[PDB]
Amino acid sequence: TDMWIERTADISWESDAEITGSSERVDVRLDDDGNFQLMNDPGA
Amino acid sequence: PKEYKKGDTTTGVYRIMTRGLLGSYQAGAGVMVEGVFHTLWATTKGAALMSGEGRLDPYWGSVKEDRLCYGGPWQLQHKWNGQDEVQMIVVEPGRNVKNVQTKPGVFKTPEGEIGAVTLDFPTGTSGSPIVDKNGDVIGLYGNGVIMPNGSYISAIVQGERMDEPIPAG
Repeated sequence: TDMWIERTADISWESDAEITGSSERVDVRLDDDGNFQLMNDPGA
Repeated sequence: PKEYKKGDTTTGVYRIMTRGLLGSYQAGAGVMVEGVFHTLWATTKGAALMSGEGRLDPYWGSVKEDRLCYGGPWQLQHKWNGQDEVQMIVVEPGRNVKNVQTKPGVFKTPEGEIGAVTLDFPTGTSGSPIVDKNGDVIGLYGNGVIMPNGSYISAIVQGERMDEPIPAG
């Protein structure tokens, strides 16, 4: 269509944001070998 | 040509992308809860959305309240309690997602009253969810309005949960 959506984060309160005011999220997916994909990244 | 089916509705936070003349860009953000995608009316103005192997079509919206949802009725039910700080799950175009903590203010509506945040992010961030200490979505990041000093505040966009008739296939 004209537009589409891409999952970029989980929904959560983050402890580390509470402490410093701002925290980058750590939402990771792992392939078969244990390699990380960073969901939160705008280029993922 | 199998776009006769409901697309992926995994719970989470999403970027809303679209095609321009020269490539793709982020039009907004939204939140998927209970198999329903929630965003501001202004981000898509009702356009259908591809998600995974299927489609999401607009289900209900209010232009006046700047609310729009796909795949079912408005599911978000929690509201800012008026005291606690909140966290915005900031989905800024071209940036990694971050949580930002902030104290909302109550600001003077003619038609009642509304919570607003002083956080100022680009309009492509609009529709990013705002959560309370339980991770419950208390609203969406609205489009900013200008203050006397030239700074911007943004409404916490939220309304009542709406009912769905019992599903059958």
